[PDB]
Amino acid sequence: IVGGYTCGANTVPYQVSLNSGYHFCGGSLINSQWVVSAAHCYKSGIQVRLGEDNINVVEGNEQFISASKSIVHPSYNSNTLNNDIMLIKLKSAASLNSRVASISLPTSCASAGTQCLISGWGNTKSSGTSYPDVLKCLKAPILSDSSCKSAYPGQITSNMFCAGYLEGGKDSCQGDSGGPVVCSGKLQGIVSWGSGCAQKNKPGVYTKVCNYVSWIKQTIASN
Ligand SMILES: N=C(N)c1ccc(CNC(=O)[C@@H]2CCCN2C(=O)CCC2CCCCC2)cc1
Ligand SMILES: [Ca+2]
Repeated sequence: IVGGYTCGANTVPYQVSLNSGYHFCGGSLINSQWVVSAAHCYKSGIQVRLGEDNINVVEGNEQFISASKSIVHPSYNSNTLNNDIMLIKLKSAASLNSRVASISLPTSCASAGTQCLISGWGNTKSSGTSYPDVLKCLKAPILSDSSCKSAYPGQITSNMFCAGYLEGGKDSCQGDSGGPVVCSGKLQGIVSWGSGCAQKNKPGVYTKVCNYVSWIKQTIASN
């Protein structure tokens, strides 16, 4: 997260870290058994890390649980990142508590101009590289689809939306991949892609979760 702030420990209790010997993506807890992340975060051998603040220090509220299965959206296209969403099942249910909590799925989408919260452990510099070890937060509005498509012609689909600031300076970035965009208490986006990070007229692009709620609900009920 570029241009954001330190969230504070466990203030984003639905935020998970996916680990395969190291953090490599964010995700969101949607109930005690299931996490939502980006399809581009798919790999085998995932451990889900819940209750994290400093991801390099054991602070006392963590739960580390291996994934039993991963389910990439059946229409994910790795070339365009259309349908960039996947479901991860925990081999054992998480113990839910005030530091380890689920985020609600949308019943409807959110409108442009709605303020959201974006969070993660990704890069904090817009040029170069620095990784934080505590969770970072960013308040960011949903942008109009026309500003989104103008920035990225021919690349935006109806499964994507942009959020952030066209003047630059504040954005998500590498290593925030897969993590949440929460608006009005609902998971509306997943950190997916963008050109650089926090660059002028290059806002972030997020998977449009409200398009996937029926898929999510049917998939978890059958797996
Ligand atoms: N908001 C941002 N600025 C931002 C946030 C997170 C990320 C991380 N995502 C990535 O690195 C993703 C994974 C695969 C290629 N990729 C890219 O962004 C490269 C550009 C992609 C390539 C595929 C189709 C759309 C453009 C990239 C940018
Ligand atoms: Ca920790």
